[PDB]
Amino acid sequence: EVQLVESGGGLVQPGGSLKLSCATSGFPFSNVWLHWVRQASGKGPEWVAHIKAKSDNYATYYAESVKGRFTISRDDSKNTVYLQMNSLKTEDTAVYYCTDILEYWGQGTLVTVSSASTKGPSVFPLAPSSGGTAALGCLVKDYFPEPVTVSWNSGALTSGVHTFPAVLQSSGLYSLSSVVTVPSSSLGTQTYICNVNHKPSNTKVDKKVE
Amino acid sequence: DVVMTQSPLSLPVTPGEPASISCRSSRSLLTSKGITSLYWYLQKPGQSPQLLIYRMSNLASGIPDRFSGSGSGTDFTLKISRVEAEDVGVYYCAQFLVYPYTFGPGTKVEIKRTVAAPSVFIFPPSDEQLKSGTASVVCLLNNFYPREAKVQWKVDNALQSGNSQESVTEQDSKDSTYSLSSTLTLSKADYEKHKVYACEVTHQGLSSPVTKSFNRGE
Amino acid sequence: FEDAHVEHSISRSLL
Ligand SMILES: [Zn+2]
Ligand SMILES: [Zn+2]
Ligand SMILES: [Zn+2]
Ligand SMILES: [Zn+2]
Repeated sequence: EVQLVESGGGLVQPGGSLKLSCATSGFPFSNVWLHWVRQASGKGPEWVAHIKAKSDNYATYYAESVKGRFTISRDDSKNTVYLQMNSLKTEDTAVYYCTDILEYWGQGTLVTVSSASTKGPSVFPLAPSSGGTAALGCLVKDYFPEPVTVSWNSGALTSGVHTFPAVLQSSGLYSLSSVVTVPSSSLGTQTYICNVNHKPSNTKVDKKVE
Repeated sequence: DVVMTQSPLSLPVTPGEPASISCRSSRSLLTSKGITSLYWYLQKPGQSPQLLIYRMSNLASGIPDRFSGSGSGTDFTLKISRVEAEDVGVYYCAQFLVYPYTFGPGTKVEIKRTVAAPSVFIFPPSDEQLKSGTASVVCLLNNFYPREAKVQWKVDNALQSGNSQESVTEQDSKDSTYSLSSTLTLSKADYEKHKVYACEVTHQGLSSPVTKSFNRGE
Repeated sequence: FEDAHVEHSISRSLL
């Protein structure tokens, strides 16, 4: 089976450096052309770089916005392609994909370029407290960088759940909320636990909502 | 360069009816060998782009033949004979001929459905957050359509300004509605001076605005 | 000038 697995993303300061890797498997590597494509939230895909094969003398090509700063490279003996990123700018913040540009794309690795420091969220309950439907949830406030994940009752509860996009507050910290609607009559017959995860800070929190 | 453009920006489609979206390149994408270097992708939230049609008119493997592509020189068209639920997302065109390879800005295809007014819920700040010096009030709009909505905060009947933020979900997979969360942010000291905290919602499904509120201290 | 991406794709390598 074909696998393309990016890694190396994370939080880095403006002007700093980062090397992304893309480990691959399941296909003959030697004559496959590969690309890096990036995507900022709310925007479309932007092609970053292209590298051909040994037969092509490993010719490389670059987007206008990254010329002179990024270097795409490949190690055919390890079936891996790389993206070296120097002199990073806030505008480089994005999810970075490796792909053949066609049917096969990795899952992406998130690169955040910013001088702000990592901070884990506090998790506060949105308490239910008259039309047969009640609502409850969790507010995940003041974290950086993205992203945060929320589940309910360890994934058993999905119907009625709404997990909203984070908002960037004027403080430069993110905040998001996750809710679920429930029949009001059963408040007390079910336990409701939101499972909040913020890997950049190693925060994993479960919060009972009453 | 070659610049790729698309229209419309958004396209609501009733399930079972056709959809047609357009793309344009700033120069011809025909190669000396008769191939047209134009590619179509569908992207769903949280997923990577999915190839649908390659080289203008060839269906990618496993893609239902409800999809088809055509083109004349610099103007291209993607068609869906009958829209199904898994078709929703952002459609992008792209050229891989002139080496600053470029993608279009995308066309968002959504499911059209009947108007649905939201149901509204309001959450006071938790005491847990209050003992930290800040207060967040949250207003929830559940399962409405269409997406346009106006949420206003009123504290002791005074319309608030500049101190709230909103976010909206993508269309629900089962009933094609949206939900929306709004957060009013206050200092603990300001929060405790006031009695009535209200969320006022305007929506096309509502003949008049709906207000949900609570009194601090229940 | 030319487009050879299908011919250098992961899909092609599998044949
Ligand atoms: Zn070759
Ligand atoms: Zn709902
Ligand atoms: Zn289908
Ligand atoms: Zn007052």
